[PDB]
Amino acid sequence: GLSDGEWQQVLNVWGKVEADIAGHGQEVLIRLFTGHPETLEKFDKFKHLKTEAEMKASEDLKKHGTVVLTALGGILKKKGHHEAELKPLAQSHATKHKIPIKYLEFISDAIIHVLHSKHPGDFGADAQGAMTKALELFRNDIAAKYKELGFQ
Ligand SMILES: O=N[O-]
Ligand SMILES: O=N[O-]
Repeated sequence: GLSDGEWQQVLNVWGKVEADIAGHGQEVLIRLFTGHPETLEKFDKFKHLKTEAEMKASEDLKKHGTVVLTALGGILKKKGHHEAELKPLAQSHATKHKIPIKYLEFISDAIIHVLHSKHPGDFGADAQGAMTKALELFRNDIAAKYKELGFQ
């Protein structure tokens, strides 16, 4: 688990994200897709985006970033008590979207990069550690559901 002080750091920086969830969402997915191009292949609706300029010009990419981070926000605010969210999210990501755990790691790393890039004053090393733990917790619980399913 995280401590109370770690949860508070996580949700304090998350409050900054919420000022422009859509801009954050866009930068997170651009960082993901450019850093790890295999991840883009999982999204039929984004495979036509070749260049970073195309990704940045895509309103649908921006929309999807908003949807992803808003879902992630909901999870974070449960402070680990996220069984109701995490069961169906694991089931869709394992079964419908065929998303390896490693890609969850990649997007967590993209989030940490973007939050550090935009909020260094609320995202010093300790707060970065706490966000990395919160994202590790969610990934770790999703992994158990992947294992249950035999994916793969
Ligand atoms: O669409 N999940 O990023
Ligand atoms: O990031 N506020 O310095």
